[PDB]
Amino acid sequence: NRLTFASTLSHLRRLNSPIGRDGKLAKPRQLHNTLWGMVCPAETPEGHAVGLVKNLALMAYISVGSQPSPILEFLEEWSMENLEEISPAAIADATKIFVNGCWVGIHKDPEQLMNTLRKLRRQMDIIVSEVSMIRDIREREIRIYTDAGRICRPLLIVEKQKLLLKKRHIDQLKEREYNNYSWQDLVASGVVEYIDTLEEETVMLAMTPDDLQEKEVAYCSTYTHCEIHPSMILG
Amino acid sequence: WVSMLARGAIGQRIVATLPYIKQEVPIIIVFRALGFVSDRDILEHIIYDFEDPEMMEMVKPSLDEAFVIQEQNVALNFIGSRGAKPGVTKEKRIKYAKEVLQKEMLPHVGVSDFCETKKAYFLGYMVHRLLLAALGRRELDDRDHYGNKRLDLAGPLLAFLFRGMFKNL
Amino acid sequence: AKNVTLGVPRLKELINISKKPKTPSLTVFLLGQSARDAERAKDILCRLEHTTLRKVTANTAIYYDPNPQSTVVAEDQEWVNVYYEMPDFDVARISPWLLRVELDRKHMTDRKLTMEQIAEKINAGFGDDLNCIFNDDNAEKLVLRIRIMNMDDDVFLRCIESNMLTDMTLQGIEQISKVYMHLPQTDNKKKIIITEDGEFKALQEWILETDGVSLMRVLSEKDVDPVRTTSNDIVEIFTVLGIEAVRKALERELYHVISFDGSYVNYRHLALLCDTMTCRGHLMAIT
Amino acid sequence: EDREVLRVIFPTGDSKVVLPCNLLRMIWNAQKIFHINPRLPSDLHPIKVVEGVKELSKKLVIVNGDDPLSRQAQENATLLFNIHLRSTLCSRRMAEEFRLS
Amino acid sequence: ATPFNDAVNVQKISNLLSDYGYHLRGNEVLYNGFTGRKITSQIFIGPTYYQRLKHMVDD
Amino acid sequence: DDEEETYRLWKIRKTIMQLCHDRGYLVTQDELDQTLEEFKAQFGDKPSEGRPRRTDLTVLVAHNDDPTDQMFVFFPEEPKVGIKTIKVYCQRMQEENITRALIVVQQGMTPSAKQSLVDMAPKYILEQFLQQELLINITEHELVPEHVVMTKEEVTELLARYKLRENQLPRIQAGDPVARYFGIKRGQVVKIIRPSETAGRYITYRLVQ
Amino acid sequence: FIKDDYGPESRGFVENSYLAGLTPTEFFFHAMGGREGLIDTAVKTAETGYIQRRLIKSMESVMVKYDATVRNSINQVVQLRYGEDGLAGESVEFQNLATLK
Amino acid sequence: PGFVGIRFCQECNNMLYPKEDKENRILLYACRNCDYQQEADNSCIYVNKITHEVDELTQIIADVSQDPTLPRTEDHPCQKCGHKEAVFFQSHSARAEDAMRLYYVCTAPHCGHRWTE
Amino acid sequence: QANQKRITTPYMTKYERARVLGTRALQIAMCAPVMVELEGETDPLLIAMKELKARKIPIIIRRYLPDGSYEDWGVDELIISD
Amino acid sequence: AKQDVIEVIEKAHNNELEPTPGNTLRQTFENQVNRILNDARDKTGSSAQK
DNA sequence: CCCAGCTCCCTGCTGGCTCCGAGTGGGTTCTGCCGCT
DNA sequence: AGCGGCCCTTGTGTTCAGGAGCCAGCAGGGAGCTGGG
Ligand SMILES: [Zn+2]
Ligand SMILES: [Zn+2]
Repeated sequence: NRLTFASTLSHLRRLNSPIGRDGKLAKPRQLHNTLWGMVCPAETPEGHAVGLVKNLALMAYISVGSQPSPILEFLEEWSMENLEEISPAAIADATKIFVNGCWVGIHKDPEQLMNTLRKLRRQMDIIVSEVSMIRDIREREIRIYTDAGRICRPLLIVEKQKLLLKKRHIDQLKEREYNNYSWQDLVASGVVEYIDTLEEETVMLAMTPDDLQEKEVAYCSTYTHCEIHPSMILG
Repeated sequence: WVSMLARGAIGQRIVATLPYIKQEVPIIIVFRALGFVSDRDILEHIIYDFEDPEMMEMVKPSLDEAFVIQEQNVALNFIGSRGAKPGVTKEKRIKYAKEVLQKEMLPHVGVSDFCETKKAYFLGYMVHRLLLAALGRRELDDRDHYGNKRLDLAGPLLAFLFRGMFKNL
Repeated sequence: AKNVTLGVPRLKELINISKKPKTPSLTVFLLGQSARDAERAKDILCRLEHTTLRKVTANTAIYYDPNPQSTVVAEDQEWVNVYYEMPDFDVARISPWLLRVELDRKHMTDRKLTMEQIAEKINAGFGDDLNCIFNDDNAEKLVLRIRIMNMDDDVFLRCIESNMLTDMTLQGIEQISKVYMHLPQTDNKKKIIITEDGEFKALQEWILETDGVSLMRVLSEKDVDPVRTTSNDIVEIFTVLGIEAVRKALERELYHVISFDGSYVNYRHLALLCDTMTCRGHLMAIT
Repeated sequence: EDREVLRVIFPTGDSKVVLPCNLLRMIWNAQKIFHINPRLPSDLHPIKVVEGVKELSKKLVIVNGDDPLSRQAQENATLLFNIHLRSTLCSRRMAEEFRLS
Repeated sequence: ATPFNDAVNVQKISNLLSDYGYHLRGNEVLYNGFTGRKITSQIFIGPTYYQRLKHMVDD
Repeated sequence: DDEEETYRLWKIRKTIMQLCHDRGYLVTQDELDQTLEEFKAQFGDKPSEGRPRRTDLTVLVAHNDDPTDQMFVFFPEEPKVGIKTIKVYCQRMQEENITRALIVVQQGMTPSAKQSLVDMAPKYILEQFLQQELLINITEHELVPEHVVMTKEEVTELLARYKLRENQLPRIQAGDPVARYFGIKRGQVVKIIRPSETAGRYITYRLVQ
Repeated sequence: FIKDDYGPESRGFVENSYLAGLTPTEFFFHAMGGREGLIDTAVKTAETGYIQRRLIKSMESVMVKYDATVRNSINQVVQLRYGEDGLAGESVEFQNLATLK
Repeated sequence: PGFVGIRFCQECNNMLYPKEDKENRILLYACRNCDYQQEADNSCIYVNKITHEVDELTQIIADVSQDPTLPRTEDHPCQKCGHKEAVFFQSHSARAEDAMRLYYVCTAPHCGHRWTE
Repeated sequence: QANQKRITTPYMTKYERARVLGTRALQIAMCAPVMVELEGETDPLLIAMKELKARKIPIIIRRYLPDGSYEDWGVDELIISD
Repeated sequence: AKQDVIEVIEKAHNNELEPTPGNTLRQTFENQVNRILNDARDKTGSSAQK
């Protein structure tokens, strides 16, 4: 559509669910809670395609894809145990580890595992930023994903109670045309993280840094991520 | 598909609608077709904690439903019989099931040989998820959850065409 | 109170008569004292709401009791010997497989049910082939011990156990899952009488709202009003009352659907539709 | 007699009914057209009210026919109206409420 | 006009508008163009970004 | 177990008397409104023991216009009535020279028996009824209007007035609960009088099929 | 929001007004209440449109004959008089029966 | 009463089915494939808890304390170690209408104590 | 059918009026004779309407009955309401 | 209203809330909450209209 | 002078067929290609 | 140069609107009849 610059951008950032406009079921057309930050809750046709034809958010980035070979090598080098080497008796207390849906093995101390994998992704290490690492806690599964099409968005990492985006960064980002300090150098510094929908379930976001301050009654007090700007949920 | 029969023989039977087969198949028959005849080894792949009798009592109907079969060859012959291509001779029936359980059933886990253990472990977890859902220990998955969806962009899209056409070339 | 289908879905099911509506329900009216007090009304509610052994059972357990004299359970040894000290049944035709069912006082008292009524229903649905006993209504746990009189016994017990818990109707009418009793605040459901002075008086009486539809059985019950009791399932109305009853019942359902949103439509239109759908003796669905 | 016929027809205290002509408004229109004084005595003989209503009910013919089958339908068709007519055009109401001439 | 910006509300905008000689609530007195008589109801007026759509009548 | 059975038998008998009275049969007022106590004293309150037995509940009424035009009402003891039982009643009706009867079954009726009720139609006009549907008089319902069986003379006047044929009037299935209640067959016309919020009273005529 | 938060703000209570401005969470939730309206408005058109057609084809030939009765194309009789009174729904209007209550 | 676990044979590792010795009148568990037999010790072969009186405290795991999305509170300390902070969540398990019950867990490491108020 | 006893309604229906004005207008449009006077009207519609109010339309309405009979009601015998 | 709901939540969390006849505990909780909020909306709406 | 096949009929279940709002304005693409006689 | 066939890759292959209400077909079971002992 070349009727206006907004239509072109929207058309180039358009989605489509092959459920069929003929369908009269309102469940797939409804605005699910998971359209937050990944899709515009407002941008959608009002005709016979409500909820099916969507539009990506401003900060939405669909994964391109990556091979799980290097991750499997790091895990094997780690204390992880393969699937054929283990005995079924050890699966009770041990935690599973999936990769692109393929059950690879199990682990014993998954806490320090994710802390390691997360540290690697935040340093642009073997694990790329587009890699999703979901650690279901109640269910001991740990699903890692490198497939393409996994819609994700960036978010500001959060320390114990403070952000990692200090003032020295904003300074370098202001002189972006001189010191060639761009978004990529910001991600490599471990300040920002690409979070996907499946990982948002295990993530505790903060709408603004004001929620990180000390209040008369602590609501969460254990934030782990923060939003750059809530307006980014719009298309 | 790994389904559970609705209540109304004695209990709820678990089956498996494998590809290239037009008839439901008990999960135990599939486990035996992969080289696991002992019910203990089978449950060890499905149930990881034998101290949970609630899950063991829920899978018992499937065990008692398929107990005449106790070898890998007979299980493969049964699977081939349930399909729409029942070979007159039991030899090719086993061959048809062997290549089906090796190529069409869970290709992402592996299509080569000697991977029967990986398929069983995954098929066991596949049943483990079904028991947890029926016992309420886990919430059902939402079809609209985009964490369970994928966006096919030009990359994964154009690749499908080039692959199909390169074959034609 | 209950979820009722309204709007186009309810308007649809009427024009295309459906044998399995989404929210079929009854409008039970009581006749006498049950219409005023709540204790007697609850008794009627329990006499309609289908109650299976699964609704009042807490946990079942099958044991292998070779001799009822010295049972495997220790807390059931007091009343078992009080029943076995005298030969009431054919002890020779006894099986060592026991089926000890444990009920709950809450669900049992909420329905004014007793192990006695349960024993007769069991001895009736299975005759003497399945001997059943029970303790008094004084113990802290409601228990009734069952045996098979003479597939294997243990397998047969689990068969009737899982089956009896589903098809054995202790009390109520099948096809009616739940029933809701309430006092109608609207005058359209109250009992409008004519006092001796000639004035209209709206009495606030209890009425029951069911999740199923069984008119032939519900109407044939004591303390139930055989004049005002109706339903929304136009199918049951035609099979029980006739074509003229479903004609009016169909008109009432359409009026309720159209008037629920405060709108209003002339009656001459609803009548023409209901008449065209009944001018041939059968429910001529608009399809 | 009509009073009981309505009780069996309308078991609920719902007098709101749909009918062709509004008598309360036509009477009001007559009051203003002829300048009726509600404080002065009326010159309307009550027998003329009764005779007029009876003659009117016969002029309203939903069914044409003198046979007993048609007369029963006509009596049943204009029933609800003839009732609302006799209750609004009553001799007493026209003397102390409307006071028409 | 960022959607979620607590630093901009309707009150602050109203106070800033009262400094330029206009009603803090945007209203303004209008005069009927046919007769010049004032309009009893102080009309609301201001700049608003409007768009023209390709759906014309000639097409 | 027992007090409820006698209650059902009484309610069924009361409904039958109301039914026979609506068809035009001579039924005394005393038995038309018979309290549960009066029934227990006249028949008993122990059907399980055999007092009263369903065979004693047999009713025999006569038409008001024709005394010899009688009607039977039988209460078989077997829940599912078979063809053998119908032959017994058909034989009994032949002895007493009666042509109408009513069979009030408990559970149901076999298919072969139903066919027997159809082949003997011109000779013996005998119908079947379920006690579960006779415990209530449907005509007393608010939705069920007042039905009236018309005579061949009244119908001829009806068709001649509106100038229409029988196939033009609305239809009512012969198997309709009301049609069975009034004992009407194909060809008969039933006049329904129902209240109307637009006209007060509406008289319609339905043809049986 | 935290897990298992049935509070008002977590389950979609818009405690702010359209003038004071909606928060991000309250805005997303408000879109759901609206999107549900668009879906219904976009889905009922087929079901409702299909009903309007079904009702017509069944009652497209029903007409008031010259003998005041309602008959269909087959000449069958559905109502001896339209609406049981032979009156049109235009001139009628609501009234009140005085001899009922 | 409690549920009953499956018993496996010692020869073919198959499930043992229940059986009665008519001669000795004793409960036995035999394999439907081989000729193995075992003398039962529980005497109960089946248990169905319709009420579903399941203690969720056994289904919960101490690792749940590492969830940042769970709410923490200092009003309910741990009874095994005395820690103040503790995470609380609902049952969220089907077949339990009274799911609003809160289940607490101690956030202290290596303790993993669980309870309910 | 006996014309002496016509059971149909004595008033002209809105549809009978419509077709009468229409058919009569066509005749006037075809330079047919006029029955009543005319001041300055040149439209067949205004001419036909005045003829109805004057009750001087030479047309007969054959009201068909369901049974098959018919009743010929002249425009002059019917009572115009609107 | 937000304080009342917090009390209702505390009651159900402490098992101090019983279900109503014909409704589940969860349905009762949601009904009470929906009532409190609906009442606040009506109360606030009236205050604005005045 | 009972009785087990044999026939007839009715229940119930499964599977197959039809239906899925009214309109309107633009656009592109395509209506063969290849093997054999 | 014109007539014949057919590309859906798994010859064996995925959903080409999928899902909600009548209707035809067949398995199943109970009643009743009837020629044998
Ligand atoms: Zn063994
Ligand atoms: Zn602790």
